[PDB]
Amino acid sequence: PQITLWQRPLVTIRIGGQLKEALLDTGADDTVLEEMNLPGKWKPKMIGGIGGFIKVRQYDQIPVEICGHKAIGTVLVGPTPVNIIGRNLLTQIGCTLNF
Amino acid sequence: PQITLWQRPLVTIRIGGQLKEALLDTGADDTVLEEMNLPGKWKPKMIGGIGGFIKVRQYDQIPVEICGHKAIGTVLVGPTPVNIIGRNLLTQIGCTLNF
Ligand SMILES: OC1(c2ccc(Cl)cc2)CCN(CCCC2(c3ccc(F)cc3)SCCS2)CC1
Ligand SMILES: [Cl-]
Repeated sequence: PQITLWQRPLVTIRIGGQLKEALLDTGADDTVLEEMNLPGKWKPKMIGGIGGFIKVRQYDQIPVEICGHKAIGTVLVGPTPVNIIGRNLLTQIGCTLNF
Repeated sequence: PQITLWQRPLVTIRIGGQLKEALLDTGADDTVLEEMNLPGKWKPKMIGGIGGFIKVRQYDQIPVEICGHKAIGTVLVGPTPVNIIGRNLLTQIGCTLNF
């Protein structure tokens, strides 16, 4: 679909049998989702920001359905203040920026 | 242009006479650029991140060329690691998300 950017680009994602709201973010390398447990083993990952680090868990071949489009990739789960779809899942649904 | 997201969407912008490389970021509401000496009156601003805040200089009707498209808007200037051009200027150049 065409998403203009006057409002935050929030969409629905179905992941782990849950329907959640997430931000399509071209400035994120990785996808970061609010806490939940998924199927599989997880690798600890410590992600950074401005005055520190946050520990998150990395799950690896998770099916996600972003606005009906199925995509498979790595998801990081942890205490994020908003669900963020990073470029790793945006490339999978063939999303481009256009102007 | 139609830009794909396999690599970081970095573009050449022109602001305050100097050329810069910046990240097209749909997740960020604002445009935050590195220290440059912009001519103009400014206000201090705080932008929060992981466990803290950083102070920047808010400038308000700045002309910014982004891949030849001129846009006018607010730019926050300060110790950013990464030059962010967010939604406030992406709407101005007619940038969309499409899939
Ligand atoms: O924009 C920032 C900023 C930039 C400049 C200035 Cl001056 C101030 C603030 C402040 C916000 N962070 C967000 C980190 C993005 C990632 C992440 C998402 C959620 C989460 F809980 C943890 C990490 S997304 C994947 C890895 S980090 C970047 C720099
Ligand atoms: Cl941060």
